[PDB]
Amino acid sequence: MALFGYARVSTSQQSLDIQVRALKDAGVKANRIFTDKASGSSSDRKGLDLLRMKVKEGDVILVKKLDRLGRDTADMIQLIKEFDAQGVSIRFIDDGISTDSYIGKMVVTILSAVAQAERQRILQRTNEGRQEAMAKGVVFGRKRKIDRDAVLNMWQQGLGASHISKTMNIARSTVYKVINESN
Amino acid sequence: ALFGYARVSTSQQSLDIQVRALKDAGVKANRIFTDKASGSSSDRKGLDLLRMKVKEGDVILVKKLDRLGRDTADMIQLIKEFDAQGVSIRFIDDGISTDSYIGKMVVTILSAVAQAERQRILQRTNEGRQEAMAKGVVFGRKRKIDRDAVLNMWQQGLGASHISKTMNIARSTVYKVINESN
Amino acid sequence: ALFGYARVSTSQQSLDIQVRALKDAGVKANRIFTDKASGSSSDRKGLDLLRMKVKEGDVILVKKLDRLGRDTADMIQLIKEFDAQGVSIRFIDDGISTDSYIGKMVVTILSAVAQAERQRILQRTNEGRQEAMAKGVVFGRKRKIDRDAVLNMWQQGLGASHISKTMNIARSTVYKVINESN
Amino acid sequence: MALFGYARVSTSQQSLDIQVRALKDAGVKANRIFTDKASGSSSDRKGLDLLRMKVKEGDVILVKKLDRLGRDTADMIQLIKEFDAQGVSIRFIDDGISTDSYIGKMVVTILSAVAQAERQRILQRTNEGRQEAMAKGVVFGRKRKIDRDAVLNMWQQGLGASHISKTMNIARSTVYKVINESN
DNA sequence: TCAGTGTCCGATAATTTAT
DNA sequence: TTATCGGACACTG
DNA sequence: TCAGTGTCCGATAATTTAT
DNA sequence: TTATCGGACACTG
DNA sequence: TCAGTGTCCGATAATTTAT
DNA sequence: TTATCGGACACTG
DNA sequence: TCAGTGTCCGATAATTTAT
DNA sequence: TTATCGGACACTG
Repeated sequence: MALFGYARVSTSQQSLDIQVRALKDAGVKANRIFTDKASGSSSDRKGLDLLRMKVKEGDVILVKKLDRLGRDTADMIQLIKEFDAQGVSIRFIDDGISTDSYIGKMVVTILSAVAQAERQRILQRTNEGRQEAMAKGVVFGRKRKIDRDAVLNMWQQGLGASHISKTMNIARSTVYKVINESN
Repeated sequence: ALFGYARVSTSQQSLDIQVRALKDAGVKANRIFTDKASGSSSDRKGLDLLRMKVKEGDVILVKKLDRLGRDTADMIQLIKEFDAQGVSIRFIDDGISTDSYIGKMVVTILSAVAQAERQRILQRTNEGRQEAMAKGVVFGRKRKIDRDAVLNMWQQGLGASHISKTMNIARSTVYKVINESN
Repeated sequence: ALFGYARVSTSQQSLDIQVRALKDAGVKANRIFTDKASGSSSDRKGLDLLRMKVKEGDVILVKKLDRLGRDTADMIQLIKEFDAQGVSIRFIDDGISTDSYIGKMVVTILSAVAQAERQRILQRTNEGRQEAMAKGVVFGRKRKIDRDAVLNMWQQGLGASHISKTMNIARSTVYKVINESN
Repeated sequence: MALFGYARVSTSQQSLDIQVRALKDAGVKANRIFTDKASGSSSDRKGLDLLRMKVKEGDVILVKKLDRLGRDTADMIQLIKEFDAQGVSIRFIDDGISTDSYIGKMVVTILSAVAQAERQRILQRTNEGRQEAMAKGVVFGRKRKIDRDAVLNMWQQGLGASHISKTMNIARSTVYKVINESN
């Protein structure tokens, strides 16, 4: 009954807001909502790490979808098991299912398990996608901003780099690089 | 390299059916590994060892799901581990293996369905403890010492470092029989 | 308005335990329907009747999944029929209901898991008998008629009707004992 | 392996090609690929009907994803029952499994079971969707086309309905309804 | 009254492949 | 995944 | 060389309740 | 669970 | 030769709600 | 889900 | 009124194989 | 799966 929220994001679609509104619509107050922008690091999840420090027997954490609490089924089951012993349950808003009962945890598991397999089948199709596009001749990576014909045409003209980097507005690091590559 | 694993938790120590089934499947005694729950923490030292002696390409065998893993959490981790190591599990009766992605899923599912049905039995077993507990069924090891001779000889005056020598019981139990019977 | 349903398929006709559970659950005996599968094609009249006598709002109780249904297809059908008719099923031991969307899914999954486990047991039993027609083992009902009193009487010049009257057996059999003992 | 294909479509996204492509890519001849586009009417899947009349023992039908062959899970489980007692088996490309074995069927069943659940959950959100908009004020249905301020302005004037529906290009049914509906 | 050149990374910024 | 940015150094004179 | 008396746990052994 | 088995202390006179 | 009038559908077409 | 077409009827004058 | 004789099934009871 | 009961024929003279 001592309600808590949790929201998480992993891509450009930082609609963390859309998550937090979903949380507040469900009666969780800003007071006890915990956020995580997974900066792509091994496991730098501060928000959560702070959530399990304040919850005590009685409380109920809320999350919007399954694939938020946990990246992978193995991790997520441990989390639930911990909490359970601690005396706290998790309610999933969109899935409309929850950890308080036994057939509850069962469904949760069954559900994220079908997720993970689907997740992985996509991951493979995405890597082959890169191969039949990479060998195809498609170009990957940041589009080139710099007018390089304006670097060659300025160095072959006598002038030194420090000068070139100031008149044009770019780092000197780049100027020399542009030179050594065009041989 | 093929490996076996068998485990037991109750009086039905047919570790033999398991160990035989594994042999039939082609596992040499040489690499079959055994554990038998004494009811301690997780002194599954036989398992602990088997996972030391495995390398990329090895395959472990087990007769049924609920052997390897007690709870689905513990189970999934063990596979997550073995998998990283380059090793797979093939379950004989359940007829599936951690070999593929779908494989793992079906394992994960079946244990999850098991744990569930296994929990309901526990709570049912427990509810039944109470419909015979208050009914009047006595619990414990059945009494064996003749208590109509311990109190019959102590009240006569004979010492307590002598009555345990006449009969065949410990000196701890004579003082327990006297004190408790008030 | 509550209803019950119990069913039985083997010697363990503890059809009572079921109806005790359905009365302990709060169904009036008025509303507890019953069937007992002889093993014939499909003679479940009790159900046939129940599904005629229920209206929107009613709930049917049943003790375990594997009662309402032999196989998972039938199982879903029954549910579907009831569903469009304003009635829902509640499985006791299992502790789930066809009340909701998730509700039905869970049921479906469970039966599917069960069916697989069921067809594996069938193929094992089926290899079990096969591989035990190599040693003994003697199948069939145990012989009762004194066959050493039939030959012993027929070689004595006596005729088959006499032998059927004297020993209280069928003339069908008199000849069969003989023609199957050369 | 008598190979066969099957593709199906239910919305504007009639990318029937993508499916038929997937099938050919997987190794079916157009010679044995079969096609159905539902029109929303009761049930008119004449294409499948045809194919299950032409298969025999040994044959294998291919399909791109689960939700193509079967609408609801019973209907799905029944086709398979039919096909099974016939000596055919279905392979699902993207889901990477087939009715081939016992465990096979189980997985198929479990998966569509999940599908149908999450599909109904979507559908009820679509329907509470038209409610946070129905009572919000929005008007549903076809946009009104007949100029009504010329039907009533022509009727109080006195003229009969028959003359009203002949002058303006409207059916006499619509005249009466418009009148009876607005007073 | 120190100052200019050129090299070598780790951060940071935009970009592709897929449901 | 490739591009640029901002600095840290190690040289020269 | 007490030399016995009395209490107070940590191991084991035999049991019960249920699929 | 409850019953026994072997001890370890902490005191006696 | 009705010949005009008013009602009550089943079919179609055009629309909105959403992942 | 609401807006129109075409008809099918059952009446009147 | 035969009156007797043998052969060949379909239904059930008992009994096996396994969880 | 087998063992047996009650019969339904087909034969028998």
